[PDB]
Amino acid sequence: SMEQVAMELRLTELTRLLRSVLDQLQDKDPARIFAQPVSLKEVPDYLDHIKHPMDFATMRKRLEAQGYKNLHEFEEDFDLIIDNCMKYNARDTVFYRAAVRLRDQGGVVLRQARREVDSIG
Repeated sequence: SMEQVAMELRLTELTRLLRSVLDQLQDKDPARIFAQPVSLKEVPDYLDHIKHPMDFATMRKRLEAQGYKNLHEFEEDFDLIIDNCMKYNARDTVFYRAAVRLRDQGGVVLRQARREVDSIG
């Protein structure tokens, strides 16, 4: 149907905007701490601690399959990155601190993304 096509065009355009959001958030992680999944070879107990691991590469795979239906879904995954790190790692660690800085800096990007998603519909 033509309606299904219009809907697919909307999803494609959301995907475009979320790709730009993802790039901007990932620039706030210049150490690349959140770039890849935590390695279960190197942190073998990880899944005993963290039930839903997340990282920027996993988000990018989902994004490119157009697997985010709305901004809320994408924000859920970004918050997992931050929240998982702040639980597994202690306050005095470079990992925790990286997460805090990512959360604070990403807030700005996400605030305007929400306006844009609502604005363009």
